[PDB]
Amino acid sequence: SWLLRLFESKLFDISMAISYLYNSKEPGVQAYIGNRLFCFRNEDVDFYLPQLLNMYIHMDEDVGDAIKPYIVHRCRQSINFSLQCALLLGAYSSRGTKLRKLILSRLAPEREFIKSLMAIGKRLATLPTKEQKTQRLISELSLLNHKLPARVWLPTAGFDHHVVRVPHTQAVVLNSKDKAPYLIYVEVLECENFDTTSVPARIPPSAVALKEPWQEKVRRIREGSPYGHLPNWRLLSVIVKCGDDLRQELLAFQVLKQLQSIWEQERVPLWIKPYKILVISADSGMIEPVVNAVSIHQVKKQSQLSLLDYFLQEHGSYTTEAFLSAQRNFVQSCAGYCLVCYLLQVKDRHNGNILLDAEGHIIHIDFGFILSSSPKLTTEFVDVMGGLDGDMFNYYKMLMLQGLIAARKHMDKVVQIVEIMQQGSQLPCFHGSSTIRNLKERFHMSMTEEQLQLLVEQMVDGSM
Amino acid sequence: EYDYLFKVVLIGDSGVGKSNLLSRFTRNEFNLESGVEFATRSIQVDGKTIKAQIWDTATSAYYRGAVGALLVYDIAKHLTYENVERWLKELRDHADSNIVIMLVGNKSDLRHLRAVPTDEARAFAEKNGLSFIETSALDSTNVEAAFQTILTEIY
Ligand SMILES: COc1ccc(-c2sc(NC(=O)C3CCCC3)nc2C)cc1S(O)(O)Nc1ccc(O)cc1
Ligand SMILES: Nc1nc2c(ncn2[C@@H]2O[C@H](COP(=O)(O)OP(=O)(O)O)[C@@H](O)[C@H]2O)c(=O)[nH]1
Repeated sequence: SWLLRLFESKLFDISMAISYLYNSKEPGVQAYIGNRLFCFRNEDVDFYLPQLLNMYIHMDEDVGDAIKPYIVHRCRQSINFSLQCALLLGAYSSRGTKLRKLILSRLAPEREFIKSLMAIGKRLATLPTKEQKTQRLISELSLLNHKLPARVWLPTAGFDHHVVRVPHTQAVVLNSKDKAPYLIYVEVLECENFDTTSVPARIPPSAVALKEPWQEKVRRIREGSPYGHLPNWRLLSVIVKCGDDLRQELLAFQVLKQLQSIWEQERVPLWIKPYKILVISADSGMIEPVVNAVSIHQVKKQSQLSLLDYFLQEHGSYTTEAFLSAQRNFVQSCAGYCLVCYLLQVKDRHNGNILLDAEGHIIHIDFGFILSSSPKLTTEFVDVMGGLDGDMFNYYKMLMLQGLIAARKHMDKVVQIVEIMQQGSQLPCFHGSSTIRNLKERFHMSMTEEQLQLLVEQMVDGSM
Repeated sequence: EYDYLFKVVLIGDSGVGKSNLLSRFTRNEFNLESGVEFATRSIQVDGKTIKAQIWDTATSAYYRGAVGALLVYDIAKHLTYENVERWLKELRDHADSNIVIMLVGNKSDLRHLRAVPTDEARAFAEKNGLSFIETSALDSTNVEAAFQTILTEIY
């Protein structure tokens, strides 16, 4: 029995546990693994929750029942976990509807808060300008603070908490589109555990909306807040889109963390920033936005400069250390996000979907049109890197190889993420029958390091 | 020489690893991956040497010469414990009235998947006056003990 020697082994982790549960038609094996789930860290299984809950819905009933017990155990433990189970189960169904209705059968205040948010963005469809949308929103959110605090929390947050106050003056509609997404700031109170503590107490000049760093907006907002004296207090930011499908976004989130862990383990100096996604339904969702970063478009627009111009002004001369650091961050983040766009086949890449942060990193956003779905290095970027024959540009091409090489060494973990999700998906990114083929094939496991180096060079050329 | 030759049966719903209980007790091997079969190993009881003949299935010739009955129910599947009444009937109809019945709760390693109460299933043993024990072929917990008692209690 080599197999049991494997499961009993230290080699057995949450990843491989799901891998066997995904293939084995052995009911004796399925039931064994469904037991080992309880023996994992609650955090580690969490990352693969979308995977597990997707196998539950769109696979043999002999697999869903093996996962069901562990789910209901955690649903019973964490109110938050219970919530995100319901959300996922509904957004990916098109089976576990019975369980979903069980989860919702406590979460009343939270679901009220979500609906209220989603409804707010709906009514902004009439007001056709960006500015008109914001004015209604700010008054629309001012109504929210009339039933706060409440047993409400932002799942996007990395800690337990209650929502005490929402500074309506600070929120802003992000575009003029029919179902535009608004960004809101939320004051919360951190705690030991949500399940244990009951809602906080209530207590009833500033309120000016500017474009500034995160550290400062946190200060002006707290000063004007009644809850601005508790050491508990902390500010959160969430993007609320009431009409965009975030499932492909979530998928790309997992893929990004996974590439990130690989490069961090393989000790490859690459830099990417995945943003916390949340799936309310197939219709809607929320994003935990990257503060202190804006699109290259909104950067080139406000200052009317070239990217290289902005860098030198904001950081310093080529010779200043603060520029070298800012340039080094641009290269690393640029190189990593190339491989991310390559391996995922990310499309619709313009300076509107690419943020720029205070340190100098770049952060791609909006991950529709990946892989199958569909309807480059500009000179501006290459200039920031010192030019085609600058040493810092070789360093950019160098990181991709090292990055891609380390990606090959762990191709197994990455592909698993996508392959499972494709199961029973009417999603656009799984249009072609063989999508996973191109995905796997894009790693080029067959290639040598030398041939791998040639492919990187050839690919950088086609980039331009 | 071996003193006596016992014949005990392994009955119950398919999937409860009674063929694995059989393997672990005699050959000491367990396989996660999956006709009528029997196998025997001898043990020393009360200063005696006994070749316990464990039978296994996947009809009356089965219960012919049956000395002790091993009712194996899965703890992770409540329906298996439910069919014990249907398995007693099969025993009541075909099995020797003298045979000693020991209720077996296998797959006890599945602690987090327990569907059958350890205390309750032990209560059904008293209502029927039969010995009870929960076992696990994957870690060999209470495996040799089950036959050690059934073969000992067969006298
Ligand atoms: C899935 O789509 C998004 C993905 C990421 C973000 C942001 S936004 C931000 N901070 C910011 O400050 C904003 C960045 C540019 C505007 C300010 N950090 C993050 C992670 C926002 C959105 S979206 O609103 O739903 N659509 C959108 C598309 C293109 C845009 O040109 C602006 C918004
Ligand atoms: N986890 C676990 N699985 C077991 C145990 N005992 C048996 N199994 C599994 O249960 C499955 C069915 O057992 P099987 O050999 O078919 O017994 P049968 O129904 O009497 O033929 C096998 O694949 C075993 O791996 C146990 O103690 N723990």
